[PDB]
Amino acid sequence: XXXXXXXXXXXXXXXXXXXXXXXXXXXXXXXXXGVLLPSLQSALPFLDLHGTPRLEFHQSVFDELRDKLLERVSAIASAEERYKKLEDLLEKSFSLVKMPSLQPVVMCVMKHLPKVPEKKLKLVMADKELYRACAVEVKRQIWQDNQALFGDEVSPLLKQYILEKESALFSTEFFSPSPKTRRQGEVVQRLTRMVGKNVKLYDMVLQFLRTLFLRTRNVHYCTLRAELLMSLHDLDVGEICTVDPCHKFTWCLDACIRERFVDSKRARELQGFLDGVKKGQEQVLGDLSMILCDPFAINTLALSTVRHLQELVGQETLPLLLLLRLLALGQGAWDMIDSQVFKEPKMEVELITRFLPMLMSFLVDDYTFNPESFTKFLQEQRMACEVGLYYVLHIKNALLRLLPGLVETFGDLGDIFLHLLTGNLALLEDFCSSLFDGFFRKENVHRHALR
Amino acid sequence: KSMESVMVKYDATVRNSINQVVQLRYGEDGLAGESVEFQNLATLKPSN
Amino acid sequence: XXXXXXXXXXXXXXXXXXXXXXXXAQTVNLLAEWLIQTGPVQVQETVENHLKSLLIKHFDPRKADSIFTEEGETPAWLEQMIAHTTWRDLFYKLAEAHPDCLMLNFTVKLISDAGYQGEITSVSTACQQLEVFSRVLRTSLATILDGGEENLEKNLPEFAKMVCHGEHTYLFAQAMMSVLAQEEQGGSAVRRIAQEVQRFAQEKGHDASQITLALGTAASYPRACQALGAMLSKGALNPADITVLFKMFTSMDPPPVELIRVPAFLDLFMQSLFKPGARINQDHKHKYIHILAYAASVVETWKKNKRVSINKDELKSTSKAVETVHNLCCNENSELVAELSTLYQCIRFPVVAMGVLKWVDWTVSEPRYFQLQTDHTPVHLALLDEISTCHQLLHPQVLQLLVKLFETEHSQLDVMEQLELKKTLLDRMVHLLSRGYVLPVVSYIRKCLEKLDTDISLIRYFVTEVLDVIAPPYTSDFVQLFLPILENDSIAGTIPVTEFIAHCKSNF
Amino acid sequence: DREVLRVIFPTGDSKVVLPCNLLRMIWNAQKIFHINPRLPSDLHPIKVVEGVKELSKKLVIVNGDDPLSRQAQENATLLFNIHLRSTLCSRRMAEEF
Amino acid sequence: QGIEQISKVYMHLPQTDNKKKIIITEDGEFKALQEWILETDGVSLMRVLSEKDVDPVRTTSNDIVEIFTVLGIEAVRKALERELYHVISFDGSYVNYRHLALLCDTMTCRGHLMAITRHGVNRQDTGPLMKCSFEETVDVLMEA
Amino acid sequence: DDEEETYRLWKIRKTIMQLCHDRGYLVTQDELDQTLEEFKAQFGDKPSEGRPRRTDLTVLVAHNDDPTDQMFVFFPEEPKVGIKTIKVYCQRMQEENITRALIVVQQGMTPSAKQSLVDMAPKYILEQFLQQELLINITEHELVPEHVVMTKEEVTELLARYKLRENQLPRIQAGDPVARYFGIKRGQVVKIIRPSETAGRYITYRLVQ
Repeated sequence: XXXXXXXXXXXXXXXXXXXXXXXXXXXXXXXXXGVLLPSLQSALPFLDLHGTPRLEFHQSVFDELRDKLLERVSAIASAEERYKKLEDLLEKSFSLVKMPSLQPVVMCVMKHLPKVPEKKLKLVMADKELYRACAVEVKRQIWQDNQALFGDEVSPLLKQYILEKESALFSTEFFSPSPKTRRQGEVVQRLTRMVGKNVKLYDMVLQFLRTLFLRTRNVHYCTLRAELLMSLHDLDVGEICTVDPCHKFTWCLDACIRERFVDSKRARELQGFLDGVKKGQEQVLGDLSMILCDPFAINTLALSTVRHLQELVGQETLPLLLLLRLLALGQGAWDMIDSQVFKEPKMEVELITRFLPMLMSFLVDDYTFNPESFTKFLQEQRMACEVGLYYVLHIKNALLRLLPGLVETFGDLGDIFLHLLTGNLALLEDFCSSLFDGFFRKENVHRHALR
Repeated sequence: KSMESVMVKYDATVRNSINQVVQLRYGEDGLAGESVEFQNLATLKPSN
Repeated sequence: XXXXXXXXXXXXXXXXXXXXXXXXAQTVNLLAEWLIQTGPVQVQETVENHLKSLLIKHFDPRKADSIFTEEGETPAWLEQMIAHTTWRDLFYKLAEAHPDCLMLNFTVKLISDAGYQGEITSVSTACQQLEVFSRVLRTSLATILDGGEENLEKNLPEFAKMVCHGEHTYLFAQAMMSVLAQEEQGGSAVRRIAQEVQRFAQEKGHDASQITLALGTAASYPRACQALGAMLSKGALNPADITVLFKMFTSMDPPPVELIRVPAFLDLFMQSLFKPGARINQDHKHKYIHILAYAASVVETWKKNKRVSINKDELKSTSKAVETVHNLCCNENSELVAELSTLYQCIRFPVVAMGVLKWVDWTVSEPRYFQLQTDHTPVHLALLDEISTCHQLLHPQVLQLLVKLFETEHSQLDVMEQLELKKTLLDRMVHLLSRGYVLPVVSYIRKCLEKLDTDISLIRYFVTEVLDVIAPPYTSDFVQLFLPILENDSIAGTIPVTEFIAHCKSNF
Repeated sequence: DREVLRVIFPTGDSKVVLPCNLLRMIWNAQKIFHINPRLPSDLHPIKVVEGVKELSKKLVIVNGDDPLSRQAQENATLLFNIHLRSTLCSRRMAEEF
Repeated sequence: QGIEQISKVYMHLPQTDNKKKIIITEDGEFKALQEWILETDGVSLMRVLSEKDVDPVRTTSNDIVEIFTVLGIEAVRKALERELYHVISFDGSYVNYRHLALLCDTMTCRGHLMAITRHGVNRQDTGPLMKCSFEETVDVLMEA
Repeated sequence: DDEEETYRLWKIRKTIMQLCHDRGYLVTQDELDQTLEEFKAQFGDKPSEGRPRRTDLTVLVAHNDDPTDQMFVFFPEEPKVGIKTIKVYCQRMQEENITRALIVVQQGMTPSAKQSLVDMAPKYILEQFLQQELLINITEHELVPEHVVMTKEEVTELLARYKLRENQLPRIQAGDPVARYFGIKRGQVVKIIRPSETAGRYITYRLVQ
């Protein structure tokens, strides 16, 4: 029910035609209601002679004058003169908020470069009350105004966490191998819901999502940050990528790790980016959160560590690629447990050398054919290398010898379900795998589905 | 003598005696040449 | 008319429904002024076009007749819809879509009575009433008299198609032409435009010989009129009628020369005599030549009712010239260059020059002609050059033949042979330009430059040949027509021309 | 399909070599079932559209539901499917045939 | 002036629409533009294609070898198709495209140009017996 | 002439931009199609002894998949390129993290330099290109159909669908002009899409050997 001048005229006509006779009054009101250059009265008896529709004519002229030149409205919206014309059109169409404003809202959305917050607050309130169709401009205004866009992003973050939990529960026959291109889902719609060339709102939303995933969230969060960074890099989001100084570089490094998982040049680039980094408060804590929250990145780093251990066992030079992998594991182990400056306490050289010698001895035994103390030390030691050791063991006589070690490590030590599923999918040994699985709700369901 | 052993295999591909594929489908459409006819496309030529 | 429905009810239910519907324009005005600010005339024009589409789209077979049952004076939708330049277009379109409508014909008569014609629409609106057709025809020949020869060449197709829509329309047009042609001044223009209308009707497949024999006072002698009517209707020269006309024209009392000077008869005589594949028998050959000499030689003095002087002194020379050229046309094989000077003295007569022009057209337009020509320039093109030199009335015919040969693709020649043939025809065009026929040739080169795919080297050669023979001063029209072909970015860079562009920049 | 054809044949040469002579088959259908061209037909154009779609589904050169197999099938029958949709369109079946 | 091993160059307007510049007009209609083309005696693609105002898209060759060395194996397959079609259909005869396509695909399946002689057919991995069935039976069997 | 030489350099740079865009490297749209006058304004229009030297025309581009994968486009000044300038280029690459380069040579290289480029090919991938070979884009020729390099998973899925081995495919030489254009090595498969007048479209697969 659009008011304004038209609504006032309708109210006046209703007040005038409120009984009291006046048959000529109704005719005067009908004649006064015919737009300009009164040849419409000349066209009237041409249409009156066969059951006169006036509603058909009015709806037809409204529909053509809207739809045919909404393209012209967009063309004049597509700099200073066009922006001023769009502002004037928005000021004219603001009075028709209760009126149907599909075209009136599209005219303001097309020239939405000037925010105009004095009417923008009322427009945002009306859009929140009436669920307006302004998608991009409405989302940008909601992100820049208050935490309504923050609440919308928190709901999508919870939905993404629930989807990740359901995917972890729904087991299948390699930790869901998918790069940034094929994983376009559940974040491409959220990325399009972002402001686009809105560095401040997108950065605030990313910071809120990272804080929610770190302080009161699992490790499932903070991979959506890498997903949205990859989507913006592939989407040609120049401003958002250029806002983060090292964020684009570490996102490219993460994409290269996800694409291949074995590259010395990528490791050198990551080491060079970490060497000349800023302080741990800004660009260091965020980089640590991006390293820790990446589950697919963590799996790629574990595969790279296994490959580097195999290469070191082949070369027989235990004691820089292994050091780079250890530094990456220490950086991406966890940083959201305690909020503080950027620190990298890691690289146990003696324990790392003891763990690598066990894998080297297992490989040498497997090569020659075609233990418990090392497993106890791994269970009573750093589990970051334990995950890599379990992944290496999961994927003739050497395998039979390492099966008791895998059973001992299974009885020693959340993330082990994915490693066990990968080992079962990659792999006489079936009975040993079933005995290891039965020696321990997602893990039991995965064991039942495997057998 | 160049191509005496080139033939359509049972997966509708065209291969020689070395079992190397020459064409993925015979004549690129997989049709025999004795049952095709000269026809005219009514859409290529006329104006918009 | 919602108020009428309200007053004709105040069942009540449908009445209240219609009332609420009517109570359910100004927003369109607000959108229009917002678009005017964002943009004026285009918005109202598009609104009127959409209104015209809505009025046209459904039907109107009898409702306007029903409102005209009360004789339909009604200036409310007549004067509002009679002079806004767009509603009359709607009425013309409606009359074209629905012919024989009384109200549509009334509106056509009303828009014609205000002198607001300008749309042809020859099917329904132009030729339905005598008044409307008379007024649109008067406007048409006023335009064709004001425009000149360029407007003649640009406007005889649609105008002659409109006046030949019916035999009654052709009869009325020829009636106006016959009445106007007897005026002491300006009757030659009326006779000319009547002749192009008559030849358009002839080439449209309709017989128009009866009209031009009856309305052109040629029915004074019924025997000669009947012979000429059979001549023009049959489309060939028969011995019986030429013997009748020859024996009548050699009598003591000569008939008027008007019926023998009909251009259709003379063109058909050109078809009969100067065709290379024609063998006229000798017993009627001299009759043919004497008929042509009488038709194009005599000097007759007329004072408002009769004649007293007819000159036959030039008849002997004209007959000798036509006989010599007809002997050359029946000679075919060289023997043409052997006595070509005599041929050029016969070309000095205009009727002989047009006969030579038609013979050159038939000799050259025949395929495998330039393939059998060894010399750089054919002799018949030089005959065209002499025709252009001796006479200026044949210049449109020369240009028509030249553009016919220039547009002809000779696939039997080498590409360089085709190029030098086009250069030779273009040299004849340059000669025609130098002999006073300037503007149509430059117009044709302008047509060849942008909307035709002719060789740019040919246009450059034309510019080089023209600028080597012309000197200042130049008129405004020639400069305005010759400057754009010299500034086309495919001519100026490769191609003195600096003096010409300096003179055009300093003067125009 | 017209744009694809004008890419495939840059010269406007419409004489191609294709398996089923569709014009002769339409003429055979007209003669067999005694089609009167002067009368309105009882053939719904939506049945023409869905029949052409199902027929194009039936003509298989490359088996398989793989994306590779589907692309090879679409490529192998591209010209014939264009000719089939052009000849057996709704407007032509309504007016000409 | 000019390019070595390009002895004589002729210029002519094409007659058939095979070499005419065919364009699609604004109303979606095919129009055959008659434009100048140059036919040479002697071949060098790579220098001529680099020349100013020479179309690097449509300029082709009769020479199969230089098309292979300049434009590649798929381009020489297409050029071999066009040359064989020309030499077959010059006299108005017609051969189905299946056979021409199969011959060109057999001659171009191995990356290089496989000549139909003893020097292209007896040099692939076709086995000793079918190689010796063609030519140099004693030499092929001696090598085997 | 000298403006002819800078026109030739602009054409070579145009072909290099098109080649690097086709190879998957990040090439901006304005660089992909810059006019001759933009080349003259940017580089100097006088390559005889003035501003646009061959050293100034060196192009560094990065891949769209990883910024670590970068590639040089070196333009030697000398017509005939020897061992020492190759060693200079290898030194320039070894002080960076860039292992791919195109060497757009004017005259043909010495055979020692060519076999040298063969020698460190597993370590540094250096591709030599003649000046004549880059004055046009061969992929824009009407005889050359569309060549698309297939990823390794695409190759495995292709060989799994038709149940054929790698050697059963038709092959393409590594010295093919299109294979050199796309910079594809042995064991890599290129898919070729060309129009057909019997089927409409045909896709064939060639394996580099």
